[PDB]
Amino acid sequence: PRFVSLRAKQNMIRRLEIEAENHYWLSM
Amino acid sequence: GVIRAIVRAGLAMPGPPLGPVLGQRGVSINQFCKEFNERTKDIKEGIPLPTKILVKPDRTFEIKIGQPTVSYFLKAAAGIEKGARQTGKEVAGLVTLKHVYEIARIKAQDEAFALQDVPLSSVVRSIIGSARSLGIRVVK
Amino acid sequence: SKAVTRHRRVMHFQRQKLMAVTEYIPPKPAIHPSCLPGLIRLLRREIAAVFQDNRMIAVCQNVALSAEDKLLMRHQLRKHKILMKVFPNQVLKPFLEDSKYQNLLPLFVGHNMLLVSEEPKVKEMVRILRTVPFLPLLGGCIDDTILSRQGFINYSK
Amino acid sequence: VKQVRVQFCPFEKNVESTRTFLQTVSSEKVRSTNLNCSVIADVREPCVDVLFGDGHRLIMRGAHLTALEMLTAFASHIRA
Amino acid sequence: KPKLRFIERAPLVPKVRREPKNLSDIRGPSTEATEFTEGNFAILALGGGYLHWGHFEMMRLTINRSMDPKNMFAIWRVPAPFKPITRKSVGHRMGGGKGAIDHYVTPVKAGRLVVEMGGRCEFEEVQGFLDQVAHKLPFAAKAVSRGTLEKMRKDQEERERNNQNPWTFERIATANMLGIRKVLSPYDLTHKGKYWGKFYMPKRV
Amino acid sequence: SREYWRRLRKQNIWRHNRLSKNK
Amino acid sequence: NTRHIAFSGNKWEQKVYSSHTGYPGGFRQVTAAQLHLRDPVAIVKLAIYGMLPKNLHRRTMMERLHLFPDEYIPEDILKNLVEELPQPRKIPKRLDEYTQEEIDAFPRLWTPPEDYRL
Amino acid sequence: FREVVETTIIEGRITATPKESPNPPNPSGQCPICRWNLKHKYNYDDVLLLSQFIRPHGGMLPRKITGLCQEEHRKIEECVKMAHRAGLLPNHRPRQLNRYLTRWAPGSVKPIYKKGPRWNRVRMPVGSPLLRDNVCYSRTPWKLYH
RNA sequence: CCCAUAGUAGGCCUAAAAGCAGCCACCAAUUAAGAAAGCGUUCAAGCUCAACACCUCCCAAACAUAUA
Ligand SMILES: [Zn+2]
Repeated sequence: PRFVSLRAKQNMIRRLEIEAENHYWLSM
Repeated sequence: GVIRAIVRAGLAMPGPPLGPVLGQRGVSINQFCKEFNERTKDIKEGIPLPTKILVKPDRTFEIKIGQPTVSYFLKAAAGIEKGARQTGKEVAGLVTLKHVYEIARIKAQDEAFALQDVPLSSVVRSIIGSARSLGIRVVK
Repeated sequence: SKAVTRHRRVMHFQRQKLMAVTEYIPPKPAIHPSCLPGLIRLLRREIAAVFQDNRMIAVCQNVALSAEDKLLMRHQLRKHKILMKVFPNQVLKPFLEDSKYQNLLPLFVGHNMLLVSEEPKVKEMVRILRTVPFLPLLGGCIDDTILSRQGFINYSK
Repeated sequence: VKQVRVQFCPFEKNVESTRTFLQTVSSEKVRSTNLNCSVIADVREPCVDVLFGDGHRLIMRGAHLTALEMLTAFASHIRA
Repeated sequence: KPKLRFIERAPLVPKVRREPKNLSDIRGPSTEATEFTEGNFAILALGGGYLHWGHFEMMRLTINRSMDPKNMFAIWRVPAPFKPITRKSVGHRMGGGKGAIDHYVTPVKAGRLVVEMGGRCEFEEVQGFLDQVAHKLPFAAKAVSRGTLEKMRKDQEERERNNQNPWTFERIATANMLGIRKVLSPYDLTHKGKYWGKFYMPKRV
Repeated sequence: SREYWRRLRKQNIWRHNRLSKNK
Repeated sequence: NTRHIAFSGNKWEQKVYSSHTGYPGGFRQVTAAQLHLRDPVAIVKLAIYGMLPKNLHRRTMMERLHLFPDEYIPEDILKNLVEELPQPRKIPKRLDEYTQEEIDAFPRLWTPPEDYRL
Repeated sequence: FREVVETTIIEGRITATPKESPNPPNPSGQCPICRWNLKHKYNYDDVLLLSQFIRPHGGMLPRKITGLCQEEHRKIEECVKMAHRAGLLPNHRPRQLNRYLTRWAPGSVKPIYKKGPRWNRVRMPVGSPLLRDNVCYSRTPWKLYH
């Protein structure tokens, strides 16, 4: 059993934000 | 204490409707059937008559009585000795309005039975209400 | 282990991180919302008809009796054309201000029963109440004039 | 307990404390259990007299009092 | 006939060919028999599992016990046990073919209605023995009305429209955001992360 | 009238009776 | 003043100090309250001893730490002290210790009913 | 407030009624907490706020008299429990280990003889989770379990 | 928190089974208490509910307050 800290969520989230902007610049 | 029964005036001291049901407070059923035979004599005989009886803690009898019942009153007045079974759709006795009004004049009279309504519709509504719950059709 | 198991299968750790990041977030308002701002007319018509009916009225605290004792009181006042009325004061407090009873607004609260009348047997009612060492006479009002219990002695006498 | 002289002025401004006391426990309900006590209620800041047969005299001016303090204090003097 | 009819152990016609335990008949949202049809009350499955014969007798027995047939009728929605679950002989070594057919079973997925109720009855009347029944089931179940069913579906719409979280499972899985289909099922693109195995997450948007 | 609301009360009492079966 | 420590929460009644005399059946678990009645140094002493780096310098470091349970410190140690360190917890004052102007500056929040007993 | 003076005579005397300060900064709030901008800005430390809701023998006052929020009544009720145990209310007696932030009653808690593995460790409750939503001026929130 | 009378010991079956062994109707009185939802009795009598009037030996030490 392993649990998810705040580091892991914030890291995951900033990768998701880079990903969303990659989605934006590939749209035109 | 308070005791209320439906002991018929046809038989004074039967037994199981008076023996063990009275044999807790401590009774003398000879006086009860004696005074109950006074109540048998004072009114029309061969009928169910409810009691009021209040057994005092000083161990004395106070039998108070009023009119006859509503069961053998309506069913005997309709001439029914053993009533209907379903009493929802089955009928045996068809009793008119005016008969119910004629018995309702001698009805709203008692204190222990407490049918003390000042108007007439307040009582005939009640006993027509009992006439719907039994096997008697309210004619007219 | 199969994909369907009997116990809740342990997720991969990035599966579990996805599940934690994509949890439900409820909206939070800036201010909590909780910290922001037929029978009735039967009683109105019935008891309002009782207002115009009676010339004299009285009232008591008729809660202090038994059932057959209230039957005795009901019959002994049935001997008169006086009437006794158990009804909520909840509606009777707007009843009084409707009937222009300003001296009767401080009268009707708690357990009370009306003794509305046109003919005073209230002295003989007191004669019934003197044998029971309780249940006092609360003040009435004959024809927009208030009756204290001393006034019940005077008028009833 | 032998006697309670319960007294209030409803021609004046009412107090529902001693009147509620008059309803719930100065009735026949407790006297159905407690036969020796003798209530009497007059009617004209209120006042409750309590006659202990033994050796006391318990008088309560229950204008500002409440029914629970008057009742539990009353029964505190019943237990004595 | 306002009672639960008898559900047999196995149909009259047998099933001679053995079957693979395709456990995807438990996984995911149910398609068949999710809505009411001349019903008012039901036992909705908040999760998938297998019904045996003994479960069917628990429902027929403990419902027809406490039921007014003049007030309430009831319908099976889940059919008779038709899936042949096999077991090998007890304490025998592996291989040597597939074991003989032991007992039949129905698969019930999540969101399935099991037993419809109907008649002149309020919900609060029928909550009791359908909660007892709903607890004797193998999967997590719940007694659900019509108004309670549309109530919690409208709740799920409220959750899906209210959340201040920019990241849902649907946006991440279908776009393959964090390269995350390496960890997900292909079913997780249609279950949308509310189903794990046979379980169901109602709390998860 | 009087018997209207008395009827409504009796149906409410029946309702509470039919709800209080399992308790 | 290490008799006058203050655990947060129910740590006086929940936190357990377990030791073992090496003999069989010699396992001794004792809560923080009982151990604080035995010796009013051992809670701060065990806390520090757990904080220090787990090596051989640890016990020379423990022989530099001087614990006293009261206001009384020996004179030979009082003549060595240089700096007094500030206490890490701000001791909240009680209702007796608020001055009158501190009480008067705080508003009465709510009107009590004129007739309520207390 | 009113008192019950007795000696046998029993009378009730309304004595020295207080009143709230004339200008709530948030009028048309609901609770006296809500009216004074104190929805998350009090703790067990500050006893000037707690003492106004306490019976003089230490107990709480009911929610109808104080007119509190339900939420803030449970919060003050909890903070008053947590402040009697830290000895911050010494004059609310009817007539020694120092504590603070004690959630449970001290004479009711079994000691943790087997603290679990690292993935199932039995922790010690510190403070109350009714006071989660207070203003934390730190970045880390309140650790409610030690 | 209270608060419980009356047609009635509802008819039929049942030794009697009365709201409570079963079928059927389930009307009605006052302002209002169901021909009855749970105890309870062979049966009763008694108790509550709805509704009326107030409303092998634990196992890092530890720590809730300073700006990410
Ligand atoms: Zn508020």
